[PDB]
Amino acid sequence: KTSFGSLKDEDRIFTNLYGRHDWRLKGAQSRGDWYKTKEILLKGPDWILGEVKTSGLRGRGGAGFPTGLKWSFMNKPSDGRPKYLVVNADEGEPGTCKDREIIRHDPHKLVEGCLVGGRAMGARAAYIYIRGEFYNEASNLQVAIREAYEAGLIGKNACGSGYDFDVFVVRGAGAYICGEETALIESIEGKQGKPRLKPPFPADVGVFGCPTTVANVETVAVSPTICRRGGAWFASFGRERNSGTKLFNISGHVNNPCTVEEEMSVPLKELIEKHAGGVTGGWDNLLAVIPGGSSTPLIPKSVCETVLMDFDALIQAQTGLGTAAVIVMDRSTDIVKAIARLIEFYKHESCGQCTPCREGVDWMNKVMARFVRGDARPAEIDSLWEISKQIEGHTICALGDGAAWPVQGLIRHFRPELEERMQRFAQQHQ
Amino acid sequence: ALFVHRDTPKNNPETPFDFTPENYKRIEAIVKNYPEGHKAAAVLPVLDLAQRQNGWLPISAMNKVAEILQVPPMRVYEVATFYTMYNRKPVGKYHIQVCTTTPCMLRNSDSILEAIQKKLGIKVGETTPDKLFTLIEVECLGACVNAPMVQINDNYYEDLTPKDIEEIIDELKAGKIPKPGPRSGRFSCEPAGGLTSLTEPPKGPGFGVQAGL
Amino acid sequence: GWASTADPLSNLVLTFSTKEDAIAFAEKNGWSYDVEERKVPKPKSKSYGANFSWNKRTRVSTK
Ligand SMILES: NC(=O)C1=CN([C@@H]2O[C@H](COP(=O)(O)OP(=O)(O)OC[C@H]3O[C@@H](n4cnc5c(N)ncnc54)[C@H](O)[C@@H]3O)[C@@H](O)[C@H]2O)C=CC1
Ligand SMILES: Cc1cc2nc3c(=O)[nH]c(=O)nc-3n(C[C@H](O)[C@H](O)[C@H](O)COP(=O)(O)O)c2cc1C
Ligand code: SF4
Ligand code: FES
Repeated sequence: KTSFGSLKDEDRIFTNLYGRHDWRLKGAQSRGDWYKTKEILLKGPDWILGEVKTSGLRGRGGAGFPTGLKWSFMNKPSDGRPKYLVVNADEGEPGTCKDREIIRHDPHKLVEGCLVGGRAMGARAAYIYIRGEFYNEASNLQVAIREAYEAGLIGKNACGSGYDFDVFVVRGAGAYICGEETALIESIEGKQGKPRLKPPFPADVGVFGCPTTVANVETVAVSPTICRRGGAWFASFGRERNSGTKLFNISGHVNNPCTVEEEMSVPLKELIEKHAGGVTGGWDNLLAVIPGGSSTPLIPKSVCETVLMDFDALIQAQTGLGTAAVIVMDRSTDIVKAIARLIEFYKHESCGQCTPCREGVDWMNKVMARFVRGDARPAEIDSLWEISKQIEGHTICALGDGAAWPVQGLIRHFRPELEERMQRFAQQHQ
Repeated sequence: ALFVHRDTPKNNPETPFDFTPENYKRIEAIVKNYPEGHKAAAVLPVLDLAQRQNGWLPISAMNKVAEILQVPPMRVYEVATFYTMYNRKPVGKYHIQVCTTTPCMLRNSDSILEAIQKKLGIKVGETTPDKLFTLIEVECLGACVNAPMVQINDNYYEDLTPKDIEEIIDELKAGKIPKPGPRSGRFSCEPAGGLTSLTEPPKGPGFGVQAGL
Repeated sequence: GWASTADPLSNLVLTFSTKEDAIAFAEKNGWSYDVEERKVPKPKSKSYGANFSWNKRTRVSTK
């Protein structure tokens, strides 16, 4: 297959994405959830890991790490410490709202994914770290967990397999930096949400010092469907090493901003013109697209024509798939103001533990405010580029890279706009 | 906005605060949710529960949480100052938070901000003299496809115009509670031009199950 | 109120590569001397994972 897209409704992972059906246990069990889970738990953790890694499923958090190897990292005999599975339900990245829909309208899929993953790596329990803002979603998730507990699906002797598995929900307290796995682990332990240094990896020392595997909501909820339908069916979609389906949140300057499930290698133009109803003012009015949320750089209208929405094609285009969050800006947008607002967001959401991000992101915030106002000189522009090269790769966590990348993308694709703004300010003020 | 504390007469360690017995039972359940020897992992919910009893956190719930969890109070101070939800200053009855990040700014959230500022007669970070509304600015709240959007207390009000947020403020001032949903035609996140996907009924159990399972 | 002295060798500091050269120079010039051995730091055992132990007292209360 060379052309991708137009996914049929029978192949969608997340049926009832929009909440049109019952989200409770009766409604979820009638859609195929919680079906033959005992066979999955009894066929073996190695069988589950093999079925996961055969499908070519990658991490849906944004890193794109292969989840089969990551889940098999902690598939080791115990040394007296318990093992833990942790679900990352923070979703603080701008443009990304898919996990909210997953935990609001399909919570039993998340619970079954927690059980299947915990059996896959021998985890004692599941700690779902939900966002603090998502109070109603957390209440719905706890209601579904209570329904699963009452029906005997989770808890002592889960689904009649002899495996004991608990599911816990921990509410956050409004921190974007707590979305990253090590900072999330420290946040569960009742400390400041400051990321750890790897090594040690969470598979060796994680939450409470126990071995821990942190996985996204989307990459957990697909695993029961992986075990039931099979890995080859999931591998049939998408290109090589880009297999499966993806939840895309299209927002910004579009006709119909929406969350939709589609294939992995869909062209961006086809996806926007089909599911979002096209951008405002037609495709000739498009200025820029951020394809993977605020952590990824933008691409201009020329790049957007023949780009595929998977990991490899966007890495080739000097960007990343990220969380598959398409923010669209038309030609009536002050894009420098948008990038300055993104850098201000990164300055306000920064844990401040390590020096390069803590000073540099504030430095880019000040110089991008000056760039928006035009009170700068062109020789600063390359200097700002160098500042980005002093943040990317020299930080504890990846918030520094995710703050340096939008500045680099904005500079690379719109240096003439910034130079025109600076020369206009110099003409009008001197 | 200061990250240091000065003993005001209304905010001091001698300010009376104590948990209600039902809140105490909730605290016991929360600390039973965690393994033994790691009781400090319950610092994050329990302290928040104290705010849920008061609406704000003086430095007497900080010391009480430190006392009932056997942790030093400096760790509780670190936790309360690090996270943005913990109100160390007494906010009004309805804490309006307007998202002004780039995906919400692209859909004209500043118009909502100035509409609320004109209706309530206050500024960003100010409180009404009746102690009813507190208007501040927040980052992305995870409903970017429903931009523009505000959050009032625990509820989300999305897909708003200035008229819709004025009606929300009018309903809140009258003593009622509105419906926490998008103000447009769509229900949660579907496209406004009808369902572009998931139109077919779901298949049900046993569909596509591989052999040997 | 300045600092006056009557000792000429007050500012004399001599640098030697090893201890034996200093000992030979002191014995050659006839100076009665004392020598104290070099104190090197003992090699420590550092582990970043020890800050996140499961049952040991070396857990950090904050980071
Ligand atoms: N989903 C979201 O809300 C956001 C996602 N992102 C994206 O996430 C990524 C940055 O996040 P990270 O967690 O730092 O990604 P990545 O550097 O860490 O690694 C992903 C996972 O693989 C594991 N891993 C990688 N190499 C390993 C090895 N050799 N041994 C053992 N484990 C190994 C890590 O422990 C981690 O669990 C970027 O791609 C960024 O675009 C960025 C911001 C927000
Ligand atoms: C600053 C920052 C914030 C992050 N926020 C989230 C998040 O909110 N949700 C999420 O699933 N991953 C987030 N991540 C990515 C995680 O580090 C990690 O990749 C994820 O929890 C698990 O990835 P996986 O899909 O491969 O299992 C964030 C990363 C960084 C650097
Ligand atoms: S890069 Fe920034 S957010 Fe990440 S550890 Fe360093 S200071 Fe914290
Ligand atoms: S950008 Fe406003 S909710 Fe995400």
